[PDB]
Amino acid sequence: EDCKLARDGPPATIVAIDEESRNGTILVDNMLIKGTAGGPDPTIELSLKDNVDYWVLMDPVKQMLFLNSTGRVLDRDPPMNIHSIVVQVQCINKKVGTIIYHEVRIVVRDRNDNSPTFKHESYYATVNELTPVGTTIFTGFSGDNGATDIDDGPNGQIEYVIQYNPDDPTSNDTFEIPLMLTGNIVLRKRLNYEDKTRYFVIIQANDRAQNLNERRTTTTTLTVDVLDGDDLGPMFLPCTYQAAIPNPIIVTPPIQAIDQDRNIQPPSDRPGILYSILVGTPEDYPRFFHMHPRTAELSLLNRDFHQKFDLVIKAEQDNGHPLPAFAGLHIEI
Amino acid sequence: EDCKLARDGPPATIVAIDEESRNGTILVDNMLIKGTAGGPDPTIELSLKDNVDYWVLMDPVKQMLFLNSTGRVLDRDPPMNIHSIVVQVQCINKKVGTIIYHEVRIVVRDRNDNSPTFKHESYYATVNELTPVGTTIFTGFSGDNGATDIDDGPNGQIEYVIQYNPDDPTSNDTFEIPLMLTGNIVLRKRLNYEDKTRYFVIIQANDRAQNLNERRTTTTTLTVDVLDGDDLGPMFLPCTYQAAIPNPIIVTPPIQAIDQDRNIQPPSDRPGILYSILVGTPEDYPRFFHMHPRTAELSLLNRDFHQKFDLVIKAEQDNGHPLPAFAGLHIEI
Ligand SMILES: [Ca+2]
Ligand SMILES: [Ca+2]
Ligand SMILES: [Ca+2]
Ligand SMILES: [Ca+2]
Ligand SMILES: [Ca+2]
Ligand SMILES: [Ca+2]
Ligand SMILES: [Ca+2]
Ligand SMILES: [Ca+2]
Ligand SMILES: [Ca+2]
Ligand SMILES: [Ca+2]
Repeated sequence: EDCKLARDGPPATIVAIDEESRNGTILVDNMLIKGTAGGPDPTIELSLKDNVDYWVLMDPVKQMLFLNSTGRVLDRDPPMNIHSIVVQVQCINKKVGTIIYHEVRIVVRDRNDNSPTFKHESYYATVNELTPVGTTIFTGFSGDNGATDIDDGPNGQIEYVIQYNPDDPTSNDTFEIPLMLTGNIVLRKRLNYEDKTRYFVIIQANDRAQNLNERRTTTTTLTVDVLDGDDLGPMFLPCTYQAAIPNPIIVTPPIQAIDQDRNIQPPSDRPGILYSILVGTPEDYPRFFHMHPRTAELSLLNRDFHQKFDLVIKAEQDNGHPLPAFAGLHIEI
Repeated sequence: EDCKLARDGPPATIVAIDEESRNGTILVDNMLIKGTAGGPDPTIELSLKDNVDYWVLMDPVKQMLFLNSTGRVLDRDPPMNIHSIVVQVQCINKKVGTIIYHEVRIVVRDRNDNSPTFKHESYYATVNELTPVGTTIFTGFSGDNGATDIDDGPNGQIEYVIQYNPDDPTSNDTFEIPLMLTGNIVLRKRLNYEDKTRYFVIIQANDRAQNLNERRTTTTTLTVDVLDGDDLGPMFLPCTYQAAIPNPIIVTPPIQAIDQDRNIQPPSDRPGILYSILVGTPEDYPRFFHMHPRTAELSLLNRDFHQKFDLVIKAEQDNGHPLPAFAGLHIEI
């Protein structure tokens, strides 16, 4: 009869304990095994079996199991991955000679003992100033190239969240993370490179433990650089061109324009200027004037018929963004 | 012989004088008419003819003509439009009886005695914050609904030019007039309504007289109001929804979103919010949950099969600008 379970219920003893419990922690009150080990005339014999690196010790009389973790650590996490522990409690019957193995399964439960950690020390993005609000401009926290958390379940999920930068109070306002779980940054305000070209964006990763009081965090700075877009065309220099006649025709000062965006990258994209005449009076002006369209050099083609010509000059960009600039030119005879 | 011209040259005397000359101004030195009026025995008789409101007086002996403008003004401009003056100098010959008319044409020359003037005391425009740089946003100086100048030729043309506002040093920088002659204003920087909603733009009109020292000007304030565009979608309130089960299902707090742009005009354009569930676990969640797409009301459709459902909720705009917002919802059993 003895050496079989005294309790009702199923024939494994299943129990659970928080990971990171310390030496001596009870694991089973009372196995509750019909019979009595020890005393003067013991009726059963108990011992442990498949107890590797003796994580369990036993008190055969009270039939009670303790953890045995001195010096070592009961870590459910990488790199230990101790999720359960199974051991067997071989009982021998001293009369009848019966030998049973009582299984004891011990379920270690993750705790939120680990914080998020970012793979990189800092992160970094760029964004052309023409980007519309709504645009995702950064996705570097995917690929597990962002924060990680060694813990399991929600103890191991990240929500990313922008934080106020006291050394850049504008950063806060100019970007967001609509989806906390992705941690994609999204442009929230329009930009003028001309005004401000860099943003320091603190992002705070945080795990998602149920008890909000058990929730670890990290932060990182994301440096974001604004890129000069082509939103402006040329401008003449020096910042009404004058000519005279009774060749090529000398023009004071000399017609020169330049793109107004002053830091296009790469230079490969820096466009060129095309000069034309646009309108003029007397209206027969085309009879007498061409202008070379990449250098603005006066082709000439009658004092008492025409005292003077007054023209107006276009310069525009040569990349299907004319964004054109204008300047007069007077010409006496 | 006498009473014919003594000078060579053509048979009209043409001469010119600046408008706004004052009484006594000589108009002809010497008509230079063969013969001699007055003295003891005059040989010719001179008088004026077609001299209306006697703008000319004559000295028959010296054969000299003076202006006669006392009390009145020699105004080439509207509303006087005195461009020339023609009079005839009837000479009679006292022997032979010859009668000639010497024409005298007097060409009044515009002066820059009049400044530009704006039709309105102030001007005004609006502009949605989504307008791209390059966009013409104002054209109210066409139609001669801008500045005018009563003077003629260049004395009468306008160039419009933005000026620095010390009470709005940003206005300067945010708009330009690429074409001075039109005076169209063009957006020069991107805008965030959220930051600044009004601009006071001083524009200076100026005439285009040749002598730059003779050039009159005017100024005007243009008030420009920024309009809130739809660049942002909704946001949930109060600024992770919780539910429980062993209908409709009660949600704490109750799911409510709202558009983030907070001054769309007209209200006609204020959009509506559409709620859906997006993703969920356990993944069989669709078996049990619909949500009404305009009110977010939980349709329900097993304690030991499913302990809990954890869903995530979209709210998006209903005008083909989803610009969607996200929020979790947990549900215990
Ligand atoms: Ca651990
Ligand atoms: Ca852990
Ligand atoms: Ca954790
Ligand atoms: Ca630019
Ligand atoms: Ca450009
Ligand atoms: Ca006048
Ligand atoms: Ca005048
Ligand atoms: Ca004028
Ligand atoms: Ca807006
Ligand atoms: Ca909106």
